[PDB]
Amino acid sequence: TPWSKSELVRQLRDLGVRSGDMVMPHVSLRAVGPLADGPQTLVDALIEAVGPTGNILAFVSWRDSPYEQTLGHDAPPAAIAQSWPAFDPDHAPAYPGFGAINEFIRTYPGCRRSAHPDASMAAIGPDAAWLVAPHEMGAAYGPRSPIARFLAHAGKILSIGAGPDAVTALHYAEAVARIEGKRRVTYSMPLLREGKRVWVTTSDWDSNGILDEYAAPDGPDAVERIARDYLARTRVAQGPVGGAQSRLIDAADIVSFGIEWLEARHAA
Ligand SMILES: NC[C@H]1O[C@H](O[C@H]2[C@H](O)[C@@H](O[C@H]3O[C@H](CO)[C@@H](O)[C@H](N)[C@H]3O)[C@H](N)C[C@@H]2N)[C@H](O)[C@@H](O)[C@@H]1O
Ligand SMILES: [Mg+2]
Repeated sequence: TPWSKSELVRQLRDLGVRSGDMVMPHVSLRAVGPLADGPQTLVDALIEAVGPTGNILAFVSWRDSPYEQTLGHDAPPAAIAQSWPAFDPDHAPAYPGFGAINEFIRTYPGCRRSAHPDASMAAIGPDAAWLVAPHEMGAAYGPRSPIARFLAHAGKILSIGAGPDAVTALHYAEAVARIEGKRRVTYSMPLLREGKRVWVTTSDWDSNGILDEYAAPDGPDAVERIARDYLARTRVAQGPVGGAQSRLIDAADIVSFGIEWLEARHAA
């Protein structure tokens, strides 16, 4: 029998979600199982669990980000440059590969959306505007990004059937780690600026692996290895949400652990 909102809310409370919390979810809907009214049921449950003073932050990205098409070029290739749609935060769909729940989150009434087309973040709650801006090219997941503010805002990472590789916030640890050999990428995104499409080319840390040994396409990347180690070494509330094994992680703690983990393994 499909899970009801009420059942999910009680499960979230059992896991340690409290009214007022700042939560970043990572969800496998297949692990959760059928929901009374589909994925919206879990969105509604998350919003009810954090309450009217709580906040939700999600990494939603963009279905049509021209990342691969512009990667490694000093400018968007001509055919891309001419016809790609500008990123419109009000209308651009979420990237399906990071979770089907994210399109439900970003279309929720009052949801705010960050301006970085590839790293785009969606937030619901009284602090949503403060969370989502600024979000500039060159600051995808590190200092000055929504993740940086989430980490200063008592953020909790709510992993609902998701693996250790899913913990986006650990890209912050990669950005700030004082280690040699860090990989960077260059790409171009089409932004809206006063109603006009403007191509912006930037470099940033490689979010597919901060060092060569973490950058195999299949992984494991550093995020995965850090989070696996962390979860083997830390008390973290665990329990079901729907049918999914779930965990509620203190974001500042896991990111601090990850900075230390990288700096202990790689020379400065
Ligand atoms: N490296 C191993 C990891 O790879 C993916 O996760 C990474 C995405 O690939 C990145 O996405 C970027 O690169 C994609 C592929 O080029 C583009 O499509 C996309 N627009 C870009 O934002 C994202 N920023 C960080 C995320 N950790 C898998 O999901 C994850 O399970 C696995 O551990
Ligand atoms: Mg508040």
